[PDB]
Amino acid sequence: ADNLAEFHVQNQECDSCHTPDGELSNDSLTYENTQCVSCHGTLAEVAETTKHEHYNAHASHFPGEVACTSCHSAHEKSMVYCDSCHSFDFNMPYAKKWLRDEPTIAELAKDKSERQAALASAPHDTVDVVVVGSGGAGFSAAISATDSGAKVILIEKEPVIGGNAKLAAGGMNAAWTDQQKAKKITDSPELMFEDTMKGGQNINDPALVKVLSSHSKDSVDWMTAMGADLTDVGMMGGASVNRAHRPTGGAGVGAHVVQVLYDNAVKRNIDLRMNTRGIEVLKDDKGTVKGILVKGMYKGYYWVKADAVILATGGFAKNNERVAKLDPSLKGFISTNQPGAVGDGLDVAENAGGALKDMQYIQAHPTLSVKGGVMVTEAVRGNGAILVNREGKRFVNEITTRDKASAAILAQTGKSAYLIFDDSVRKSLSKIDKYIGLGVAPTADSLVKLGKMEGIDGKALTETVARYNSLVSSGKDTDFERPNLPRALNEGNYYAIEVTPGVHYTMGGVMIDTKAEVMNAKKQVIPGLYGAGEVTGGVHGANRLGGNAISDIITFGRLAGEEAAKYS
Ligand SMILES: Cc1cc2nc3c(=O)[nH]c(=O)nc-3n(C[C@H](O)[C@H](O)[C@@H](O)COP(=O)(O)OP(=O)(O)OC[C@H]3O[C@@H](n4cnc5c(N)ncnc54)[C@H](O)[C@@H]3O)c2cc1C
Ligand code: HEM
Ligand code: HEM
Ligand code: HEM
Ligand code: HEM
Ligand SMILES: O=C(O)/C=C/C(=O)O
Ligand code: NA
Repeated sequence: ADNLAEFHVQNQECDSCHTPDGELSNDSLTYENTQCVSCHGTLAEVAETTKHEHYNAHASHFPGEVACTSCHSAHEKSMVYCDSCHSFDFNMPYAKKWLRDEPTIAELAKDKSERQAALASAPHDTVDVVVVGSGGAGFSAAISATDSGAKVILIEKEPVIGGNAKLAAGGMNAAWTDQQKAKKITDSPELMFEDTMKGGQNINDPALVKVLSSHSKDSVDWMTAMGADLTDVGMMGGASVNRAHRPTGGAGVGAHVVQVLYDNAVKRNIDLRMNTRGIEVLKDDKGTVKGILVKGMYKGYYWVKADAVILATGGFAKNNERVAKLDPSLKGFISTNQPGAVGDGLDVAENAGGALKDMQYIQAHPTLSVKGGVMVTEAVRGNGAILVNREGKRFVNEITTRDKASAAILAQTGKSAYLIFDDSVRKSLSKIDKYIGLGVAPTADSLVKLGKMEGIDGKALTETVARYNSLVSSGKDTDFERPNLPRALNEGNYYAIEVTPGVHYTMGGVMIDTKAEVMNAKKQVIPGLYGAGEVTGGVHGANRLGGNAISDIITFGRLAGEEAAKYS
């Protein structure tokens, strides 16, 4: 067979997968995927037949109910989604190599003829609010608005939910939580505000940072009330105290928060549409929002009539061409992002009249795994790991800001360094077991041995760890001034993870006020248009602190949903 449908139709009728009229149920292919499941079982049952010791196409870290058509198309060869970040040994039937080729919004001007037909038609749906993007901010805004009594449609251009938020690991910052108090941490919204402003080099909009710090506990409470576990509180770079919240044991905050949000949206019967891209915000004759033109992958263009549109589309850190124009020093770097994080949501915001700000500030995460090409959480360092160069020495305060850590790593021999930790650090953060499972954390029972395996001066590394453990024991790092020294590296075996910087997060984006209203260049509100999450600018100034983006998307996502519902 040349394709999956041809294979099945050798023994099956068209309606084994299709509806009675033959029309595709919707752009999520809901009915069609139910038929795959009726014969093959759920994703979890299929995964029992495709086990590999350390990986499995059908049982991943992605949250929500991943549709089979996310990777298996019927009438044409299709791509494995995991290939966008990993290169696992897979043999999917009718596969084709991963290639992301998505037209820009500007390029979609070529469909002017089909777009005009869509716009001349009646709206396909008439609702109160449309949320664009199924990352943490968009689910938060959909739930919030629905809970306030608004009828929402939440759209997502990708085949799978959660954007980059599902990838988040280190935590969600918040101050003065009940969770901190149970771990005996003392903090305050004022101190979180202070750390954030200083970390962003005072470029941050202070009114936006006040919303971030003051709503932070409430956002933690809201998520927890919805079923989230945010009881583990760790340290991330640039924070005066531990305030990065995550599930018990140090599991990744991201996939968990998005799973909780999805489950809550499903419980509320929120109309969620996959493979549906927002293209153009429509405005009436007085310039207020009247709806949005969308492009369904399977159904074509159509528009939704609504009072409000909430853009929650994420950043543009996968788009190296846009990134290099703004910061030529990041040209050619690998990204930590999902494949659709290219900034089309910003183009939608701008075409609607929204202005952008702080676009030149682009964050590189200092620690991408060289071997795996994926982000290694900063929580590995916050929980006690050090960084060594190939000479087996420390060279930087490992919990300094991201700008300084990336430069210090790139200044080392080979333009990369190694995270070094022991079993005490490993046991303190369960996320570390995920790097070991990926095969990117070689181990040995001595540093001399570990060094020999990874090309690190073994005898200098041994000395380096003994010296660092002495500083931990005395409580002051006189070599690099790391202000938090939580553990000695002296339990069990040792591990090394080769790391280098990668493009991660875009601090700039659409200008919003404190009600998450999108504004134009004259600082005028565009009635009905909201923005929330990494697509906005002004919250994080020149450098975002680790943990502050998950805090931002919940707080601003929730706020946008409530304001949009009220506006109506
Ligand atoms: C690997 C990784 C780990 C991280 N860890 C942390 C952490 O621990 N703490 C922290 O503070 N931050 C962390 N960050 C950053 C944080 O995850 C993000 O900034 C992300 O959660 C922002 O969420 P968001 O909702 O704004 O956007 P995203 O979660 O990226 O979701 C936006 C969604 O919009 C969809 N979309 C985009 N354009 C359109 C369009 N035109 N039409 C329809 N849909 C569209 C995208 O496909 C995407 O699904 C991490 C980021 C990454 C990449
Ligand atoms: C889009 C929907 C579906 C998906 C993604 C899917 C997936 C697949 C895949 C990848 C294969 C292996 C192909 C090969 O080896 O070349 C397969 C085979 C098979 N499929 Fe499907 N399938 C779908 C729908 C269905 C339905 C509706 C039925 C039954 C009515 C079905 C029954 C089978 C059977 C019997 C086989 C052969 C192997 C076996 O006995 O399990 N599939 N399917
Ligand atoms: C000869 C039998 C079939 C016919 C005539 C048929 C017809 C079609 C048509 C016309 C489309 C495009 C619809 C549109 O763009 O609006 C489509 C798409 C689709 N069909 Fe089929 N179909 C058949 C068998 C199957 C089978 C056996 C499967 C699953 C194993 C399947 C699953 C799908 C899916 C998932 C889509 C969405 C796009 C894609 O994945 O290719 N169909 N079909
Ligand atoms: C319930 C949902 C799905 C169904 C029913 C389904 C069906 C199947 C089947 C029947 C096979 C062949 C297994 C065999 O050798 O007998 C297969 C293989 C595969 N599928 Fe799926 N699939 C689903 C979802 C997905 C998704 C969402 C992805 C990607 C994220 C994916 C990627 C693959 C890959 C890469 C292979 C080859 C596995 C390997 O080489 O280990 N599938 N699928
Ligand atoms: C269904 C698709 C995928 C599969 C089956 C898969 C598989 C895996 C596996 C086996 C690991 C090692 C730890 C573990 O067992 O979970 C891992 C880790 C990781 N993967 Fe994926 N992957 C998928 C897609 C992606 C994509 C598209 C991205 C990036 C956008 C990504 C980002 C990461 C990261 C950052 C890690 C490090 C550990 C963590 O943060 O949990 N993965 N993946
Ligand atoms: O877990 C991390 O290293 C990423 C945190 C962040 O981007 O805030
Ligand atoms: Na931004």
